[PDB]
Parts: sequence; structure tokens; C-alpha cells
Amino acid sequence: CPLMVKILDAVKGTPAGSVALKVSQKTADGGWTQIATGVTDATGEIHNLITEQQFPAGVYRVEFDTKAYWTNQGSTPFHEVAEVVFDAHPEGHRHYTLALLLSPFSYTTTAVVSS
Amino acid sequence: CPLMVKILDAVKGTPAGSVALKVSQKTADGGWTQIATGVTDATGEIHNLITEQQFPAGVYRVEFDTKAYWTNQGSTPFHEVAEVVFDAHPEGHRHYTLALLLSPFSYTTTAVVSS
Amino acid sequence: CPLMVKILDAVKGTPAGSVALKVSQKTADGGWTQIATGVTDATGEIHNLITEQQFPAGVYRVEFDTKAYWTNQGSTPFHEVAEVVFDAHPEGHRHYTLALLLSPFSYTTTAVVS
Amino acid sequence: CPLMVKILDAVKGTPAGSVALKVSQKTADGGWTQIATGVTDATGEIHNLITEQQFPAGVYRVEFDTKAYWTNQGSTPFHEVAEVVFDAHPEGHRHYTLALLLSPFSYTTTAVVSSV
Ligand SMILES: O=C(c1ccc(O)cc1O)c1ccc(O)cc1O
Ligand SMILES: O=C(c1ccc(O)cc1O)c1ccc(O)cc1O
Repeated sequence: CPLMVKILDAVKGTPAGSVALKVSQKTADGGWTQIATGVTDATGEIHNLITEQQFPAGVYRVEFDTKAYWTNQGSTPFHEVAEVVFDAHPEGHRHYTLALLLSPFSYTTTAVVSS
Repeated sequence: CPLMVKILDAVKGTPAGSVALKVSQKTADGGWTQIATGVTDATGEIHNLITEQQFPAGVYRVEFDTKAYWTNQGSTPFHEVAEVVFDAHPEGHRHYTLALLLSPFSYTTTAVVSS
Repeated sequence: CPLMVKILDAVKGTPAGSVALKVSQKTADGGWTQIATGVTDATGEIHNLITEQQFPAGVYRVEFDTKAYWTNQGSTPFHEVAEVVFDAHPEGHRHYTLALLLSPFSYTTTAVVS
Repeated sequence: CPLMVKILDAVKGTPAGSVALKVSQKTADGGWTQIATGVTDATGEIHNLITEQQFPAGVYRVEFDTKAYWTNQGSTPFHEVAEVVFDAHPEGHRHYTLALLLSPFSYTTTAVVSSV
């Protein structure tokens, strides 16, 4: 998998399960084309989100539905969504891991880029 | 000021100065209307970024040009941009400070919301 | 004020008020000795924590009592405490701000140095 | 593996490899008794740091030598060390992962605790 995620819940100290996310690719005209959507499992990850064939070089946006994550827990969050925008160069089997630490009024997005 | 920012540089241990940002407002049709731009001073802040007349209830987007900040610093950044997206005055009018902690491959967005 | 703090609460999006902390100095022995205490006001700050005379060059440990903070909020924390250890050089009116972002199972420590 | 770590480098976007750490166990008198040391591999993890028998309920301290890490990376760090202190109830196959995100002037410590 060239694009992976790892979401953690900073209130309970567990992975963030059942977070919905969408992957969008920026096109020539500057617009965004949705190319995939998924939901984290109980470990805060998604497997088989997009193939290397679906993941050419270019700018991508990954939108995490963090508001619903907190609302379904009875907490009231600040952010509508968490969006991670980055220029990708999957070359030489270069893989990207988007880590995300969630609190109701704050989140941290970091990237682990390999090969 | 109803909308303040406070950007810090986690590499240098200083406020992030001269960071450019845009403030947008979600519209009825689901698009975005830009309402302001700004650039942080040397304390990492923008004074009088918007006024109360520009700030009715609704969803807003604050887009920080973090990639240009790290390029001018000589570092190579991951993120194309840093986006904070939130519903303003959902339960009534409030004031907002957006705290942002910047590293080349990571950032933390936090909100301080007061009456 | 050569040593300042700013503590935020990431659960409810406010400063963290009434957080107790201890400032310790490292001894030439190798251990710690407590030189001051304080408690954050409603803005997550402590004014007049220590003086420039109490804050000479040297290694310092600031120990934030985050466990008691989350207990008094009704939450279960992970950390027994939040410690920040750094080498201070207040040379040339150089001031330190320890920014601290608190969640029950996580905290971020960062420093702003003039 | 009841006590695991995961360290990342927020500047380069890689795991922080070759970080030294010391595991200490609070004693009845309040002192600390070192019980283990380790160094992260290239994934930012340490495997078989301590056994479940070495890890009874109690207060533990994990000290990460982040000053040496940043110096070797060519950056001047703020912190002398990163210290994670916590009360552990490892009853019923409860595992602790100490997650650590590092920048020269900032770090974030989080914990992931598995269920019994
Ligand atoms: O612990 C984290 C982590 C990240 C990537 C990964 O492959 C495994 C992890 O445990 C982690 C998650 C979110 C964050 O903001 C920082 C982290 O170190
Ligand atoms: O110290 C911070 C801060 C936040 C709000 C404010 O009005 C002033 C501050 O110094 C701060 C804390 C966490 C963070 O991710 C970014 C910050 O600027």
C-alpha cells in the first residue's frame, strides 16, 4: 500500500476506529477529483485504499471526518474536518504514512515517507 | 479581533514570521468565498485579520502557506499547505485563536475559543 | 519575567487554569532542588514565577502536575507528570516561554526563546 | 512485549532511529532503579525492551536521550532529555506503546494502551 494512515485518540489512548476519509487528486484545471474513500479499522488504519496505479505523482488531499468521530463519542469538537494536502512522488516504491493524533480541539498531522 | 492566529516554529523555537494565509467562508452552494488575506508579524500573529462584520455564523477555512515558509527557511516541507476548517459560532458568538505549531513534516492545529 | 508558561487544554479548547508546577535547579552534585512553585491563572499563565536573580544560567526542570489537572477535570490521565528539562542561558535578557498542550493521554511541549 | 516505543522525526519525516533510552522503576522509598536500556532501530522501535515479568504494576520512567539525537542530526535542541512518567497497570495482557514525535524545540508524547 503506497498510502497508509494511522489515527490515534489522544483522550482515550487508543487508535481511532471508524474514521471516514476521502482521497482526492488535484487535476490540471486545479480542481479536485475524488479517487477513493474509506473507514479506519479498530487499529486506526486502512488497508487497500488506493493502488500504486491509482497513485501517480501529483498533489493529493486526504480529508478525515474528525467531527463525526467526536460527535459519536458525545464530545463536541472544534474542527469540521482534518485535511492533509501534499505533493506526492511515488517513485522507487515510495510509500507515505499519514499519522494523525486527535483531540476535540486540536490535532497533529505528521508524515512518514519511505524509500 | 474575533479571529487571531499564533504560529510557532518548532525547529527554531521562535514565532513563525511572515507566514501568508487566506481566510475563506463556506457559501450556500458549498463553495468558498475569500474574505481576507494576511501575513504574520515577527510574533507569529496577524492583528485585525477580519472584523465582526465579516464573521457571521458558518464554516470558515484558514489556509496557511506553510510550504513557502519552509522553502524560504531552506528546509524541504511535506505539506503543500496547512488548512484549519471550523464552524464559527455554532452555539452562539465566540472569539477564536488559532494556534499553529510548524515543523517541516508535521504541524499541530489548536483552537482557543472564548466568549 | 525570564521564565513564562502557557498551558492549553485540548479537550475543551481553553487555557488550562489552576495547573500546579515546580521549578527545580540542577545541582553541581547532579540532582535537583526546588526553587519555586506556582499555579496557572485562568489564562494558563503564571506571572512572577521567578526573578532574573533566581534564574541564572544552568539546567532546569519544570514539573507540571498534569495528573491532578485531569483528575480535577473528571478525566483519567496517562502521565504521572509532565517534565520539561532544558539548559537555560538567560544571557542578554533572553526569555523562555514553555508552551504546553494538554490531553489526558498526550501532551506537547515546545519552547519559545527570545 | 508489554512496553514498546515508536519515535518519529518531525523534520525529516522518518522514524527516529538510534535513540537511546533508559527504563526506570520507582521504588518503595521513592527513588528510581534502572531496569533496562535500549536503542531504537531504523523503524523507531525497540523490540524485547523488557519482559512481562520485569514489568509489574507501578510507576515507570522512560528517559529518551533526544539531545544526543538532535546533536548528531546537526540541529541544536531545546530539551536536555524527553521524560515519560506513568503509572502502569499491566494486568491481563495490557500493553503500553509510548509514541514520541520529535522536533528540535518541541516533542509530543502520546500513549496507546491495549485492552485486557
Ligand atoms: O504513534 C504514532 C504512529 C505513527 C505512524 C505509525 O506507523 C505508527 C504510529 O504508532 C503517531 C500518530 C500520530 C501522531 O501525530 C504522532 C505519532 O507518533
Ligand atoms: O503557546 C502557544 C499559544 C497559543 C495561543 C496563544 O494565544 C498564545 C500562545 O503562546 C501554542 C501552543 C500550542 C501550539 O500548537 C501552538 C502555540 O502557538
